[PDB]
Amino acid sequence: KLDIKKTFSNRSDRVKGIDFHPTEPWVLTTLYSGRVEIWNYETQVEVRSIQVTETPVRAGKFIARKNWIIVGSDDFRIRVFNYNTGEKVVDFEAHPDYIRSIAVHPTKPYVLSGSDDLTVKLWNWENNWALEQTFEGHEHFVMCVAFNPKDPSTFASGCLDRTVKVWSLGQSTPNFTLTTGQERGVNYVDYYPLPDKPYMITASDDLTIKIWDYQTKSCVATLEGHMSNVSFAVFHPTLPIIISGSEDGTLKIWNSSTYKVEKTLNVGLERSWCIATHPTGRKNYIASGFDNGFTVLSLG
Repeated sequence: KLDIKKTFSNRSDRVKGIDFHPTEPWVLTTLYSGRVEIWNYETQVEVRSIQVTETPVRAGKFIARKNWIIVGSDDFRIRVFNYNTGEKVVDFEAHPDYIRSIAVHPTKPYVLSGSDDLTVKLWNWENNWALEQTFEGHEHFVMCVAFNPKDPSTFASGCLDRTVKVWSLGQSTPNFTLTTGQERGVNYVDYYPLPDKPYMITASDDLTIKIWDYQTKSCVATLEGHMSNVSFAVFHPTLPIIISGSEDGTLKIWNSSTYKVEKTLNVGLERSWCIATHPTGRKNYIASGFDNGFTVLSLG
C-alpha cells in the first residue's frame, strides 16, 4: 500500500523541530543554527526565514488560527512570530533550562512547554502569555508534551525519569503515572487519535517503542528493530501505521494493527530527530528533520 513520493527535501543545519501548516502547503523547520524556515513543499520555495537567535531552536509549532509560529530555543526563550509579516509578537524566558517540546491546545489559548527544568508550563496567550500553571512531579528532563486530542483538558508528558504522566489542566497532581520499563527514559509520547482504543506510544534510548493502554496501563506491544536511540514514534492521523525515527539514521513505518514493521528508510540525512504529520492527512504527508536537513514524503 505504501506508495511513497519524495515531495521535497532540503539540506541544512540540523533540524530539531518540524510542523505542517493545516491549510497552506507549508512546513516549519527549526534549526540548530538559530534560524527557522517556512517552506512551500509544492513549489519548493522558501516562504520566510527568520534568524531567531544564535542558539538552537529546539521546538516549534504553527498556531494557524492566530497566524503565528511559536518556537523555543536553547537560550531558554519562547518567541512567537506572525508568519506573514515576520513580526515578533512576544519574547519571554520560559524556563531556566532547555525547552524540549511545545504543544498548542486546539480550542483554548494555551500552550504547553516541557523542559530540562523538570516541569511542564502552561502559558495563556489571551492573558498576555502569562504563566498559569507549572506541572511538577517529574524527576528528569521532560522530553515531550502532547494533548489528548480526544480530551484536551488532559495531556501527557514523557520524561527521562522513565515515566509518562497524564495531567488535567487546573490539577497539580497527575491523574496517573505510567512506569514504562524503558530504563533509558522516554523521549517521546503520542496519542492514538481514534476513539476505539485508549492508546499512546512511547519511544526510548533503550531502542524500544511501546504501545500503552492508558486505561488499563498495560503494554499492548513493543516494537523492536531500531539499532540506536529512538527519537520519536507517532500514530499517523489517517493511515493505520506508526512512524518512528532514530539516531540509527532510519525512519520505520509499522503496521498499527499487527505491530510489524512495513518498511525501513534511510533518506541519507544521517540521524533523525523530529517528526510531523499533516494533521488531516493531506497526501498522507509526513516530514522528518535530521542532522543534514529535512524531507517531506507523501505516503500514498
